[PDB]
Amino acid sequence: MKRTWQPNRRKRAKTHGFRARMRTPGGRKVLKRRRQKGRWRLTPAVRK
Amino acid sequence: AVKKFKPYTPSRRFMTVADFSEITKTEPEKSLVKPLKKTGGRNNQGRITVRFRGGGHKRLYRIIDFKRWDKVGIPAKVAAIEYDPNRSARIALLHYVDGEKRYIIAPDGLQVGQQVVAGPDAPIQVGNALPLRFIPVGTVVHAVELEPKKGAKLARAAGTSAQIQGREGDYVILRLPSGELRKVHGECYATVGAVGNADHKNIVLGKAGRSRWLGRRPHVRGAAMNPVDHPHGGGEGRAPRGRPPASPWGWQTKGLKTRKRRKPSSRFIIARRKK
RNA sequence: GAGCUAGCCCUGGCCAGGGUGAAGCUGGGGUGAGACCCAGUGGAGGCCCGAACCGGUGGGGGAUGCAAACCCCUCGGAUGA
RNA sequence: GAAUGCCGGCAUGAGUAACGAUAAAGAGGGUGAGAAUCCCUCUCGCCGUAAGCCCAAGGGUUCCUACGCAAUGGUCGUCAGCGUAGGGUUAGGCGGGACCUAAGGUGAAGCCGAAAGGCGUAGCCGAAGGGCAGCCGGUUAAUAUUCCGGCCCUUCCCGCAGGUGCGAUGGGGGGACGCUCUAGGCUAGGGGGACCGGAGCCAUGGACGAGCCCGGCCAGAAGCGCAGGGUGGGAGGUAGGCAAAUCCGCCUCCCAACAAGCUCUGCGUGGUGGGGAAGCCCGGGUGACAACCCCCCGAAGCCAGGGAGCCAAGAAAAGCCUCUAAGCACAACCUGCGGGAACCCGUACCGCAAACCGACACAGGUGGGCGGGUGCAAGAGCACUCAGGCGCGCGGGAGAACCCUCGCCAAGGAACUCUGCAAGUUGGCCCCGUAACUUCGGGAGAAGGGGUGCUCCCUGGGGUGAUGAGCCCCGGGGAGCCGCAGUGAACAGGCUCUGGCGACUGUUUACCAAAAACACAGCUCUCUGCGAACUCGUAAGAGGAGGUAUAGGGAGCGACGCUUGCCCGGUGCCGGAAGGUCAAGGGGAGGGGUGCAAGCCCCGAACCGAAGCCCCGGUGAACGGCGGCCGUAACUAUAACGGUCCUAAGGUAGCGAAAUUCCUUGUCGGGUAAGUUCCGACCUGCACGAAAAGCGUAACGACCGGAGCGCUGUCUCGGCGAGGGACCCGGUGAAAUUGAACUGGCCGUGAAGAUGCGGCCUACCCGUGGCAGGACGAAAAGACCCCGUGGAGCUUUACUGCAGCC
RNA sequence: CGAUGUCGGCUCGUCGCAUCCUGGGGCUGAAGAAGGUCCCAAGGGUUGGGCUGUUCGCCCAUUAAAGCGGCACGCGAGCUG
RNA sequence: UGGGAGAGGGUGGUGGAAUUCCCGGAGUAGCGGUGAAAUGCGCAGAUACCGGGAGGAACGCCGAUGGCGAAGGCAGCCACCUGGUCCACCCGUGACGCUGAGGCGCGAAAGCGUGGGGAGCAAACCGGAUUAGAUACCCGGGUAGUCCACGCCCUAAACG
RNA sequence: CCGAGGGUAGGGCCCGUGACUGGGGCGAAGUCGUAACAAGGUAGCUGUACCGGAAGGUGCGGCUGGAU
RNA sequence: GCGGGGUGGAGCAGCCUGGUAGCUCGUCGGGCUCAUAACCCGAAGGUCGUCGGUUCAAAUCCGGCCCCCGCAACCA
Ligand SMILES: CO/C(CO[C@H]1O[C@H](C)[C@@H](OC)[C@H](OC)[C@@H]1O)=C1\O[C@H](Oc2ccc(/C=C(\C)C(=O)N[C@H]3[C@@H](O)[C@H](n4cnc5c(N(C)C)ncnc54)O[C@@H]3CO)cc2)[C@@H](O)[C@@H]1O
Ligand SMILES: *C(=O)[C@H](CCSC)NC=O
Ligand SMILES: [K+]
Ligand SMILES: [Mg+2]
Ligand SMILES: [Mg+2]
Ligand SMILES: [Mg+2]
Ligand SMILES: [Mg+2]
Ligand SMILES: [Mg+2]
Ligand SMILES: [Mg+2]
Ligand SMILES: [Mg+2]
Ligand SMILES: [Mg+2]
Ligand SMILES: [Mg+2]
Ligand SMILES: [Mg+2]
Ligand SMILES: [Mg+2]
Ligand SMILES: [Mg+2]
Ligand SMILES: [Mg+2]
Ligand SMILES: [Mg+2]
Ligand SMILES: [Mg+2]
Ligand SMILES: [Mg+2]
Ligand SMILES: [Mg+2]
Ligand SMILES: [Mg+2]
Ligand SMILES: [Mg+2]
Ligand SMILES: [Mg+2]
Ligand SMILES: [Mg+2]
Ligand SMILES: [Mg+2]
Ligand SMILES: [Mg+2]
Ligand SMILES: [Mg+2]
Ligand SMILES: [Mg+2]
Ligand SMILES: [Mg+2]
Ligand SMILES: [Mg+2]
Ligand SMILES: [Mg+2]
Ligand SMILES: [Mg+2]
Ligand SMILES: [Mg+2]
Ligand SMILES: [Mg+2]
Ligand SMILES: [Mg+2]
Ligand SMILES: [Mg+2]
Ligand SMILES: [Mg+2]
Ligand SMILES: [Mg+2]
Ligand SMILES: [Mg+2]
Ligand SMILES: [Mg+2]
Ligand SMILES: [Mg+2]
Ligand SMILES: [Mg+2]
Ligand SMILES: [Mg+2]
Ligand SMILES: [Mg+2]
Ligand SMILES: [Mg+2]
Ligand SMILES: [Mg+2]
Ligand SMILES: [Mg+2]
Ligand SMILES: [Mg+2]
Ligand SMILES: [Mg+2]
Ligand SMILES: [Mg+2]
Ligand SMILES: [Mg+2]
Ligand SMILES: [Mg+2]
Ligand SMILES: [Mg+2]
Ligand SMILES: [Mg+2]
Ligand SMILES: [Mg+2]
Ligand SMILES: [Mg+2]
Ligand SMILES: [Mg+2]
Ligand SMILES: [Mg+2]
Ligand SMILES: [Mg+2]
Ligand SMILES: [Mg+2]
Ligand SMILES: [Mg+2]
Ligand SMILES: [Mg+2]
Ligand SMILES: [Mg+2]
Ligand SMILES: [Mg+2]
Ligand SMILES: [Mg+2]
Ligand SMILES: [Mg+2]
Ligand SMILES: [Mg+2]
Ligand SMILES: [Mg+2]
Ligand SMILES: [Mg+2]
Ligand SMILES: [Mg+2]
Ligand SMILES: [Mg+2]
Ligand SMILES: [Mg+2]
Ligand SMILES: [Mg+2]
Ligand SMILES: [Mg+2]
Ligand SMILES: [Mg+2]
Ligand SMILES: [Mg+2]
Ligand SMILES: [Mg+2]
Ligand SMILES: [Mg+2]
Ligand SMILES: [Mg+2]
Ligand SMILES: [Mg+2]
Ligand SMILES: [Mg+2]
Ligand SMILES: [Mg+2]
Ligand SMILES: [Mg+2]
Ligand SMILES: [Mg+2]
Ligand SMILES: [Mg+2]
Ligand SMILES: [Mg+2]
Ligand SMILES: [Mg+2]
Ligand SMILES: [Mg+2]
Ligand SMILES: [Mg+2]
Ligand SMILES: [Mg+2]
Ligand SMILES: [Mg+2]
Ligand SMILES: [Mg+2]
Ligand SMILES: [Mg+2]
Ligand SMILES: [Mg+2]
Ligand SMILES: [Mg+2]
Ligand SMILES: [Mg+2]
Ligand SMILES: [Mg+2]
Ligand SMILES: [Mg+2]
Ligand SMILES: [Mg+2]
Ligand SMILES: [Mg+2]
Ligand SMILES: [Mg+2]
Ligand SMILES: [Mg+2]
Ligand SMILES: [Mg+2]
Ligand SMILES: [Mg+2]
Ligand SMILES: [Mg+2]
Ligand SMILES: [Mg+2]
Ligand SMILES: [Mg+2]
Ligand SMILES: [Mg+2]
Ligand SMILES: [Mg+2]
Ligand SMILES: [Mg+2]
Ligand SMILES: [Mg+2]
Ligand SMILES: [Mg+2]
Ligand SMILES: [Mg+2]
Ligand SMILES: [Mg+2]
Ligand SMILES: [Mg+2]
Ligand SMILES: [Mg+2]
Ligand SMILES: [Mg+2]
Ligand SMILES: [Mg+2]
Ligand SMILES: [Mg+2]
Ligand SMILES: [Mg+2]
Ligand SMILES: [Mg+2]
Ligand SMILES: [Mg+2]
Ligand SMILES: [Mg+2]
Ligand SMILES: [Mg+2]
Ligand SMILES: [Mg+2]
Ligand SMILES: [Mg+2]
Ligand SMILES: [Mg+2]
Ligand SMILES: [Mg+2]
Ligand SMILES: [Mg+2]
Ligand SMILES: [Mg+2]
Ligand SMILES: [Mg+2]
Ligand SMILES: [Mg+2]
Ligand SMILES: [Mg+2]
Ligand SMILES: [Mg+2]
Ligand SMILES: [Mg+2]
Ligand SMILES: [Mg+2]
Ligand SMILES: [Mg+2]
Ligand SMILES: [Mg+2]
Ligand SMILES: [Mg+2]
Ligand SMILES: [Mg+2]
Ligand SMILES: [Mg+2]
Ligand SMILES: [Mg+2]
Ligand SMILES: [Mg+2]
Ligand SMILES: [Mg+2]
Ligand SMILES: [Mg+2]
Ligand SMILES: [Mg+2]
Ligand SMILES: [Mg+2]
Ligand SMILES: [Mg+2]
Ligand SMILES: [Mg+2]
Ligand SMILES: [Mg+2]
Ligand SMILES: [Mg+2]
Ligand SMILES: [Mg+2]
Ligand SMILES: [Mg+2]
Ligand SMILES: [Mg+2]
Ligand SMILES: [Mg+2]
Ligand SMILES: [Mg+2]
Ligand SMILES: [Mg+2]
Ligand SMILES: [Mg+2]
Ligand SMILES: [Mg+2]
Ligand SMILES: [Mg+2]
Ligand SMILES: [Mg+2]
Ligand SMILES: [Mg+2]
Ligand SMILES: [Mg+2]
Ligand SMILES: [Mg+2]
Ligand SMILES: [Mg+2]
Ligand SMILES: [Mg+2]
Ligand SMILES: [Mg+2]
Ligand SMILES: [Mg+2]
Ligand SMILES: [Mg+2]
Ligand SMILES: [Mg+2]
Ligand SMILES: [Mg+2]
Ligand SMILES: [Mg+2]
Ligand SMILES: [Mg+2]
Ligand SMILES: [Mg+2]
Ligand SMILES: [Mg+2]
Ligand SMILES: [Mg+2]
Ligand SMILES: [Mg+2]
Ligand SMILES: [Mg+2]
Ligand SMILES: [Mg+2]
Ligand SMILES: [Mg+2]
Ligand SMILES: [Mg+2]
Ligand SMILES: [Mg+2]
Ligand SMILES: [Mg+2]
Ligand SMILES: [Mg+2]
Ligand SMILES: [Mg+2]
Ligand SMILES: [Mg+2]
Ligand SMILES: [Mg+2]
Ligand SMILES: [Mg+2]
Ligand SMILES: [Mg+2]
Ligand SMILES: [Mg+2]
Ligand SMILES: [Mg+2]
Ligand SMILES: [Mg+2]
Ligand SMILES: [Mg+2]
Ligand SMILES: [Mg+2]
Ligand SMILES: [Mg+2]
Ligand SMILES: [Mg+2]
Ligand SMILES: [Mg+2]
Ligand SMILES: [Mg+2]
Ligand SMILES: [Mg+2]
Ligand SMILES: [Mg+2]
Ligand SMILES: [Mg+2]
Ligand SMILES: [Mg+2]
Ligand SMILES: [Mg+2]
Ligand SMILES: [Mg+2]
Ligand SMILES: [Mg+2]
Ligand SMILES: [Mg+2]
Ligand SMILES: [Mg+2]
Ligand SMILES: [Mg+2]
Ligand SMILES: [Mg+2]
Ligand SMILES: [Mg+2]
Ligand SMILES: [Mg+2]
Ligand SMILES: [Mg+2]
Ligand SMILES: [Mg+2]
Ligand SMILES: [Mg+2]
C-alpha cells in the first residue's frame, strides 16, 4: 500500500533545512546541540 | 418568480432556482472586479473559527459603492442589472454621465435605462440616495448608513428594507428589517426602495450538493458526537439533551441573550426586535 | 512532526463507450384570449449500464504471508457532496 | 544457577518448511577448470490500454567497455543492477534561473506581547499557472531538439536609413479565464487499392495469377491557397480613470454594421534537405536511380480568446499596445537592414520498477502523454495478434493420502445449513410484450418471450465524390444450406411476492462493524442592529464578512404526506427602577492602647450601599412529566355511568406481543405435510406515543426478516478427472520452542485429571509417510473477576480552584 | 488467573446399563390377539423432515424401536461460529 | 345617435371615529366583571383624565320597506380601468330567435398550500363560577382563523 | 401453411369464502344523561371547522321553517 | 433484599409527637314533589389485619405472623 515515507527534495529542505532551523529558537538549539554532540551533518542531506 | 423542475431525479423533484429574469448582463464589469480570497473559515492563525465552511464555487468579488455621497448631484443611468454571487441582492451597473462606472445593489422595481442620483435635493424615487433627514417619513428605504460617512450597513439583503417612522433632533427613527425600532443619525445616507430579488427566500436547495456549491460544508449535530467534543456528546443509544441545550463551548443556546448590556448604542435602540 | 492520515487554501490534470430523453424552442391543434394537448427539435440530471479511476459487499485463500491488511472470485460509485 | 535478567557464542527443531505468482519449456552449437541457469541459432509459450514506448517525481553512476567470481543473487554462474579499472552526460531556441504573479511565506511603515516572540499595508519571495525564440535527419560502445547537416527564429549592444513628440515603476486597454453540449474546416492516426517500386517464391492435390509476400513517406522560410480567431472608422464635447493625457470612460453627430479591410494563428502547398521495407548475404551491405500515387475512416488533438445553453456566476501579475508627467527634443523611441554579443544549473542511466516508497532483486503502492490490427452493436471492454518486450534467478522425477484452484456427474433438486453460505441458473444486441402501486418522473432490463450463423437473388436511404463509378455507413424483402448447438470462442443481470429500518445520491470505525449509524435538502426554537453575535488569540490581530436580519451563529428534528395533545409546582432561559439578603467602600453611636499634654494608634453599632440569590410573573419543536382504589347495565360477562383519594398535570390522535412484550412459542387467522421465525389481526402496552417527533409513504438499499419460481455437488452421497503443492533425487536451507530425558497402558495414589509414585499389564533396536486424543502442547507475566488508600478518559445539583462572563 | 478456549452443530467414536427395539423369562384383573408389570440380557440396532443458535421440546411422515447417561455438560494444535 | 341612476367588478391611493399596546404627565386604592361572585388586574402605582407614538381591522350619521348584480354577493372617500342596464329618437340589419344534454367559467362561510400580516374578535385550550355532573350556557384569559397576495377547495336553509 | 387443443407466463371481470373490523336495521317493560318539539328553559336549523362518554358544544357565515 | 401500606359499607385523615378516632360518599329516619332524583333537617355505623410485648394507659412505640402495593435481582 501507500507507505509513509514519500520523498520530496523541496519538502525536505524547506522543513528540516539549515535556514528553517535558523529561523526559530528551537531550531537554533537543535543546531547547537548537534554541533555540541559533534554530528557530522547538522541537517538532513538533500540534493537541491 | 422562482423556477421549478419536474421530478426526473430525486433531488430535482424539490429543487427551485431563481428565475434570473431581471438580469440583463452576464459577465461582470472587469475594472470593478477583484479576486475574492476564500478562507474556509480559517483565521490568520490558520485555525477554523467558523465551522463547516469551504469548497464552494470560485467567485470574483464585485466592488460595491456603499457610499453614494461620493458623487452628489452627478446623475447616472442604469446600464444593466447583473448577478452577484457574493450577496443575495442583485446588482445594478451605473454609467454615470461623469464617465464613471459603478455598482450598487439593485433596489426592487429599478429599471435599466433610468436615471438615478444622490444628494440632499434628489427626487424621492426608487434608486436615489439622500441623507435620511431629507427623506419623507413613511418611506421604505434600503442600504442605510448606520453612522455618517461610514457606509451602508443596514438593509442590504434581498428583499429587505427599512422604514422611516419619525424624527427626533439630529436623528431619525427607523424600523429595521428585524423589527427593531432604532434611532439613526439624519445625516446617514440611504437609498429609497426595497432591495430587489424578494423571491430569494423561496428558493429550495433541493439536495445536499447544492449546499456544497454554496461553500456550506456538512453541519454535524452535537447529539451525534462524544463528550470530548460536545455537551450533547455520548449517551448509550440516542439521548435527549439531558441538560440545558448548549453550544459546543458550553453556553446555553435556547434564549440566553448575548448582547453586551453596557454597549453605548443601547441609548439609540428604542425597541428590541419583532418576532 | 500534516513527505502517513483528516480538513481547508492556491494552481493544474482526469472520467472509454453506450442508454434514458427534463425545460426550452418550432410547428400543428385548442381558445375571446389562455391554460393545455400532439409532433419534431432539443440535450437537462448528486439520471441508467459499464472500463479507466475511486472503493471494499459476500465468500474462498493466505496466517514463521508475496504482504506487520496481500491475492482470487464477486460486489458499490463512476458529471459528482 | 535461576531475575520471560544483560552481552556474546553455540545448540534443538532438521537435512525439516521454504527457494516469493501454474505465462512453459525443448534441442543444437559456442565459451570455460566447472554450465539446466552465460552467449548464439531454431522450435515452443506469455504480455500487447502492456508485461511495449515517452515524460515527471524519487534514486544517484546503477549507464558503456575491459578484466574478474570471495561475498551479494533465495540454486548454479563462465553471468549481473556485484568487485576493479577506463570511458560516458556538450543547448541563446528543451527544462529552471538572469521575467511575472497564486495560496502561502516574508515583511520598510505601523501595531502588540515578561523574554523568546506574535501580527502587519506596500514591497519582496513563492509555480506543473502566465509569458518566452527549433523542427527533420545523420552520428557514438555510451549524449544529442545539446554534436553534425539542411532549413529557420529570439533578445541584447552598436552602426546605417527612414519614420515619430520621444519619454513611466505612473493612467488605460489587453492579458483574463466556469460547467455541459456543440458547428464548420483541418491535422494525428488508421483501412483499402486491379495503381507505383521490390529480393524472391509456386511447395503437398490445385494455382504463373488482375497470385503470394514487402513497402508506397518526413521536414521545410517567403509567397500563394483553403479554414478560423481578433478588431469598426471619423468628428465635437467632457466635470470621471487620486498629477497630466491626443489615451480609456461617458454623451452627441456622420459613414460603414450578418460583410469588407487590417491583423493574428492552424492547415495545405512550397525553393531545399532527408528517409526508404521484405528478402538475401556478412549492427553493416544489398535490394534502390527504390516507389513515394489514388479512394475511404477520422479524432478527445488543431484553427481557439469559436458557438450555444445553464447557474453554482468561473485567479493575479508581467511581457504587449496606448496615454501623457517630469525631463529631453544633436536626444529618444518606432521600422527596416547589417555586424557584433548571447551567462549560470540540469541533460548519463532506472522510472508501474530488480535501480522510486514498502528492512528483501518483496504477487503491495506510484502522477502525465502515446498505446497499432481484426472481430464481437460501441469502447481504453473481450479474444487473438503487430512493433516491441518477456517465460517471472532452483531444478529433475514421481502420479499416494490430504490441501488449494479448476472440470464433469446418474436419480433427486435446498432434503444442506444459523442462512441457498458457496456454486449453479440468468447473461450482449434487435424485436414483441410488460402488473400492483405512484410523488405521474417512475416502478422497467419488471415479469415473459421470439430472433441471432452461412449462401444466392431482388431492393430502399445516407456520407464522400460530381448529381455518376469506387469506397464507407444505416437498413428492407424473397429463396436456400449446415450443425447438438449461429452474441457457436471470450467479455456481459437469475427472477417474483411480502415485511422492518432509513426518504433519496452520498459519509464512517486506515487494519474484525458500511449499518438501521453520520450527512442530507426541509422544518422549528434561539441568539445576533454590525467595532454583530460567536470562534482562535495574553495581546495586537484575525475568521464571521469586505457579509448586514430573505444575513450570520447555536441547538434539535431529518424528503414528502396527515399531524404534533395536557402540565410552568421543580431546573433552565426571559421579563420585573418594589421588597428581603448581600462584598469592598461610605458612615462613626460607642469603646480601647499609649502619652504630662496637644496628639499618635487600634476596634467599632445604626444607616447609605452592585451583581447575585430570595421574591412576583412568563416560557415546551426549553430540562422534563403525563395516577390510584372501590362500585355500577333485566343471563353472564364487561362497564358508557358513579363514589373517593392524590397530583403541577394525569398519555390525546395515531400505533401496538413492536429493532419496544417480562410471563411468551400470548391467542386467533394465513402460508407449510409439519412454521419458537414470517405475514395479518386482537389488546392486561412487564416497559409505544407525538420534532431524543407519532403514524404513513412512490422511488431508492452490497442493510435485516419471511415465502415462492428457476437452477444447482449445498445435501441424499459420494465418484472421477486436471494443474500447483504434498512424496522421491540433486542444490540452497529457516522458525517459534527447548530444565534435562533412558518420555507406554490400566486401576489406584498424589496439591483433588501421573510417561516420571504403587500394584499389575504390555513392550526387540532405529526410522519414513500420515492423524491429531494427551504431553493440564505453543504463543501472550488473563482482556473477564478481585485486590492496589495504582493509573487514565468521561460525567455531575461531589469538593476546591481557574478561564470566561456579570 | 507468567491462560485448564466456552453453548450448540459437524465429524469420529467409545463406554455404562437404571433396556427404546430385537432374544429369553415369571406374574397378570393373561380367552385369543394385543397390553401391563417385573426379572435376565449391552450382541447388534436405535429413520428422514417443519420451527428455533439452541441443548431440550413441540409438530409432520414413518419405524422393530425412534433409549437415557459418562467420556474436561467427549471431541475448536479436527472443522464450524 | 343622444342621454340617466346605481354599495356592479378590478387596481392604486387616502380620511376620521374607536379598541389595544407603548412613552411621558398628573393622580390614589381600587379597577374589572356578574344573577350574585370568583378568577384576572392593581401601592412594583392599576382604574378614571390629558399630550404624544405605533398598528391592524371595520366604515358611524346619510341608510330607506332603498339601489346594483346572473347568482354568490357589493357600503368612508378619491382617481384610473371595466361589466351589466334603463329611457328617449324610430335612423341601420332583416328572423340574425328561444332554450340548452355535455363543455367551460363564476361560486358565502369554514377549510388547505406558500409568503406576509395580527389591533379587535375568537374554534381548540386553560382558568373562575353554576351544577348531581357541566368536557356547556355566564366570567377572565387564549392559539389557529378572522385580514393581504397568489394558488387550491366547490359546499349551504347557494331560499322566493 | 392453417389448425382442435395441450403447455409456459402475465393481465382483466365476476362469484363464493376469511381471523378480525365498520357502521346499519330490528328486538314489551336494561344503564347514563335530557339534544329537539313551549322562547323546550342557551330561539332553531344550517354548510364548515375544532372539541367532547353520549346526545351535543363552540367558532365563522348563512336561513326564518324564530317566538316577542 | 429494601421501602411503604392493612382503621365504620366504599375511598382517605389520625400514627411521626401514647390518653382525643376524623372528612367526603354511602346507609337508616323525617321533610319538599303528583312522584323520583337533586336539595334540606336528624341519626346510626369502626372498636383500628392477627397474636404477643412496653406501659397506669396503645390505632399510635417495639417483635412475630398473614396478606397488599412499589423497588431491586448486577459481572461473567
Ligand atoms: C475464556 O477465556 C479463556 C481462554 O481465552 C484464551 O482463548 C481465547 C479464545 C482468546 O480470545 C482471543 C484469549 O485471548 C485473550 C485466550 O487466548 C480462558 O478462561 C478459561 O477459563 C474459563 C473460564 C470461564 C469460561 C466460561 C464462561 C465465563 C461462561 O460464561 N460460560 C457460559 C457461556 O459460554 C454459556 N452461555 C451462557 N448463556 C448463554 C446463552 N444465552 C444467554 C442464550 N446462549 C449461549 N450460551 C450461553 O453458558 C456458559 C456457562 O453458563 C470458560 C473457560 C481459561 O482456562 C482459558 O484460558
Ligand atoms: C467473560 O466471559 C469474558 C468475556 C470478555 S468481555 C471483554 N471472558 C472471560 O474469560
Ligand atoms: K464483563
Ligand atoms: Mg520506514
Ligand atoms: Mg505525497
Ligand atoms: Mg521537489
Ligand atoms: Mg513541498
Ligand atoms: Mg529551509
Ligand atoms: Mg565531518
Ligand atoms: Mg550519523
Ligand atoms: Mg422542482
Ligand atoms: Mg434576477
Ligand atoms: Mg485586473
Ligand atoms: Mg496572514
Ligand atoms: Mg504562521
Ligand atoms: Mg463556529
Ligand atoms: Mg470551517
Ligand atoms: Mg447576486
Ligand atoms: Mg447613527
Ligand atoms: Mg432569487
Ligand atoms: Mg458559492
Ligand atoms: Mg446534521
Ligand atoms: Mg456541533
Ligand atoms: Mg452521540
Ligand atoms: Mg457516537
Ligand atoms: Mg480532541
Ligand atoms: Mg463536557
Ligand atoms: Mg447527553
Ligand atoms: Mg448517543
Ligand atoms: Mg435508550
Ligand atoms: Mg450513541
Ligand atoms: Mg430533549
Ligand atoms: Mg434527561
Ligand atoms: Mg458569551
Ligand atoms: Mg433588535
Ligand atoms: Mg512544526
Ligand atoms: Mg496532506
Ligand atoms: Mg504530501
Ligand atoms: Mg487517461
Ligand atoms: Mg428524442
Ligand atoms: Mg434553446
Ligand atoms: Mg450517475
Ligand atoms: Mg475484499
Ligand atoms: Mg460469493
Ligand atoms: Mg493478517
Ligand atoms: Mg486483491
Ligand atoms: Mg480480484
Ligand atoms: Mg475480479
Ligand atoms: Mg455505474
Ligand atoms: Mg467539483
Ligand atoms: Mg539462587
Ligand atoms: Mg527467552
Ligand atoms: Mg530481568
Ligand atoms: Mg539478553
Ligand atoms: Mg541448528
Ligand atoms: Mg542440525
Ligand atoms: Mg518434522
Ligand atoms: Mg521467485
Ligand atoms: Mg515463501
Ligand atoms: Mg550454469
Ligand atoms: Mg557451472
Ligand atoms: Mg530458466
Ligand atoms: Mg543467450
Ligand atoms: Mg491491442
Ligand atoms: Mg536508494
Ligand atoms: Mg560470486
Ligand atoms: Mg559462486
Ligand atoms: Mg577476487
Ligand atoms: Mg549469495
Ligand atoms: Mg532472494
Ligand atoms: Mg571462465
Ligand atoms: Mg543550439
Ligand atoms: Mg543579465
Ligand atoms: Mg515577483
Ligand atoms: Mg514558470
Ligand atoms: Mg489560469
Ligand atoms: Mg523556454
Ligand atoms: Mg510611430
Ligand atoms: Mg507618445
Ligand atoms: Mg507604460
Ligand atoms: Mg476577471
Ligand atoms: Mg451546470
Ligand atoms: Mg467538427
Ligand atoms: Mg503534418
Ligand atoms: Mg480503420
Ligand atoms: Mg481439382
Ligand atoms: Mg478629462
Ligand atoms: Mg535501407
Ligand atoms: Mg545504391
Ligand atoms: Mg466562447
Ligand atoms: Mg519641463
Ligand atoms: Mg551573471
Ligand atoms: Mg541527454
Ligand atoms: Mg525507460
Ligand atoms: Mg501494477
Ligand atoms: Mg504511468
Ligand atoms: Mg528494472
Ligand atoms: Mg525503499
Ligand atoms: Mg526474484
Ligand atoms: Mg515489486
Ligand atoms: Mg460489444
Ligand atoms: Mg517460469
Ligand atoms: Mg507476470
Ligand atoms: Mg447430478
Ligand atoms: Mg426442479
Ligand atoms: Mg429454506
Ligand atoms: Mg435466509
Ligand atoms: Mg450466493
Ligand atoms: Mg453461471
Ligand atoms: Mg455471458
Ligand atoms: Mg405511472
Ligand atoms: Mg416507464
Ligand atoms: Mg428480458
Ligand atoms: Mg458456418
Ligand atoms: Mg478469459
Ligand atoms: Mg448487467
Ligand atoms: Mg416484526
Ligand atoms: Mg442509515
Ligand atoms: Mg441510506
Ligand atoms: Mg422513518
Ligand atoms: Mg429524510
Ligand atoms: Mg435521509
Ligand atoms: Mg474497520
Ligand atoms: Mg478498528
Ligand atoms: Mg490502524
Ligand atoms: Mg472485513
Ligand atoms: Mg454500503
Ligand atoms: Mg421536514
Ligand atoms: Mg478563546
Ligand atoms: Mg473581510
Ligand atoms: Mg442559523
Ligand atoms: Mg431543545
Ligand atoms: Mg441525521
Ligand atoms: Mg436523528
Ligand atoms: Mg400519500
Ligand atoms: Mg413545568
Ligand atoms: Mg412558573
Ligand atoms: Mg418554570
Ligand atoms: Mg413604594
Ligand atoms: Mg464598612
Ligand atoms: Mg419534572
Ligand atoms: Mg397548575
Ligand atoms: Mg388530552
Ligand atoms: Mg387530538
Ligand atoms: Mg400487543
Ligand atoms: Mg408473534
Ligand atoms: Mg414475547
Ligand atoms: Mg421471550
Ligand atoms: Mg406458536
Ligand atoms: Mg394455519
Ligand atoms: Mg430472526
Ligand atoms: Mg405482525
Ligand atoms: Mg391482552
Ligand atoms: Mg426530546
Ligand atoms: Mg415511518
Ligand atoms: Mg416504500
Ligand atoms: Mg446498504
Ligand atoms: Mg464436493
Ligand atoms: Mg493433480
Ligand atoms: Mg543438498
Ligand atoms: Mg536421560
Ligand atoms: Mg524406552
Ligand atoms: Mg479427590
Ligand atoms: Mg490419576
Ligand atoms: Mg516411592
Ligand atoms: Mg513407577
Ligand atoms: Mg510400577
Ligand atoms: Mg495392558
Ligand atoms: Mg523423509
Ligand atoms: Mg508425516
Ligand atoms: Mg495430539
Ligand atoms: Mg492436547
Ligand atoms: Mg498471540
Ligand atoms: Mg510485567
Ligand atoms: Mg497476571
Ligand atoms: Mg496480558
Ligand atoms: Mg481510600
Ligand atoms: Mg490499603
Ligand atoms: Mg487512584
Ligand atoms: Mg486521573
Ligand atoms: Mg484462570
Ligand atoms: Mg500461555
Ligand atoms: Mg382379553
Ligand atoms: Mg445391547
Ligand atoms: Mg446401545
Ligand atoms: Mg431443535
Ligand atoms: Mg425449548
Ligand atoms: Mg456439568
Ligand atoms: Mg477454532
Ligand atoms: Mg466448539
Ligand atoms: Mg489446542
Ligand atoms: Mg490441546
Ligand atoms: Mg457469533
Ligand atoms: Mg324601422
Ligand atoms: Mg330593407
Ligand atoms: Mg342561454
Ligand atoms: Mg368558494
Ligand atoms: Mg391571535
Ligand atoms: Mg333572504
Ligand atoms: Mg394436445
Ligand atoms: Mg332498551
Ligand atoms: Mg340547543
Ligand atoms: Mg332540552
Ligand atoms: Mg334549547
Ligand atoms: Mg368520560
Ligand atoms: Mg367547547
Ligand atoms: Mg295521578
Ligand atoms: Mg368491624
Ligand atoms: Mg388507643
Ligand atoms: Mg397493651
Ligand atoms: Mg396490645
Ligand atoms: Mg394497629
Ligand atoms: Mg398521638
Ligand atoms: Mg457492570
